[PDB]
Amino acid sequence: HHHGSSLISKTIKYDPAKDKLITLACGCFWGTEHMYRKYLNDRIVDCKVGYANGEESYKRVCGGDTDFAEVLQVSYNPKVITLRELTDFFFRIHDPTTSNSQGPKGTQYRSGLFAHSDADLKELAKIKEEWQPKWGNKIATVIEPIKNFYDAEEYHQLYLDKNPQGYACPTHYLREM
Amino acid sequence: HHHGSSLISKTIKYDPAKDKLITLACGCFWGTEHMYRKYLNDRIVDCKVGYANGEESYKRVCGGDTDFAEVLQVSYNPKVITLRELTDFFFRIHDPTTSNSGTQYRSGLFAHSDADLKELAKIKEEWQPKWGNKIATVIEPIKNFYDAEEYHQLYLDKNPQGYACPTHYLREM
Repeated sequence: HHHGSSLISKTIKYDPAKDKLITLACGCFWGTEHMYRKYLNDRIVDCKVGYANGEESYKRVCGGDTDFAEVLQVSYNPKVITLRELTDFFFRIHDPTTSNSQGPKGTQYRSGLFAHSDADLKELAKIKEEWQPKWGNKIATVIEPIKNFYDAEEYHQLYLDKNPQGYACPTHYLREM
Repeated sequence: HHHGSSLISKTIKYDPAKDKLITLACGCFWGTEHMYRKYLNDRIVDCKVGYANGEESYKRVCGGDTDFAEVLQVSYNPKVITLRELTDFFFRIHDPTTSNSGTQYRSGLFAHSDADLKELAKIKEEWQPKWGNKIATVIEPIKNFYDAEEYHQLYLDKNPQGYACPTHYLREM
């Protein structure tokens, strides 16, 4: 029905009457999930790992489109925790600068913020600029409106192809084998 | 005192009278930790993330030697789960072949005994046909282990921001 259901985790706890979403790319998503759960589990509604890409202004990613990034989608109540606090945390749990951006080439691990609203896109761009003096080295984080999100397990099923063992997929998951 | 104390995680629950250790590399260690805890938590004693290398890229690994791998160290009671079962699980949670594909994310098994080294080599050989005989997993005696927190304190002393370290951890800034 093109109301953006393709942008939300199928399994995440989320009520649009009171919650908001933010989708975060900063390395292997089990790492991102560990950090948010370790430090902020009692202040977020839910989070789910998966793959996402953005409206943008080579090598397939685990059988899917070349631009997919490993992400954590976070559902939160803005009266409990702000987007600013969630984003400040993002900019402290990885190296978001060009010293960690992929140039040896696995783009699925890129630093990225996928915004679920026009207003969010603007606030995130502001927060990135405010982190630049502290990071010093050029921040590489891309900020894009979200275009697709799939829960991890769902994505592995969608792009199964003829590859149940996940050859050439660097992501941990229990293969069907 | 040169008895291999360094090869064990400082924080792991481990009793040498009944438990054994295996140190596993198969991607980012938070991924490896998530897999063992999600599926095998009731069958292992404990597990801890860190960086290890073994008795055998130019890029340093979070400031340390180029051969360090991100690993999970697992402590287990062989009467509750066997080394083979842990390794069978290892070979089903990642692509251990040359199609996948820094080097700290390589597939590897770091053995804590000579007997384990021989058993692991035999398991790898038995697994070859299922992975099209292209298993790239390195099997080596473990040479060093550092808790992730301890390694960062050691090789990132002058780099609190962890520039060029791909590992997730909370930078103090």
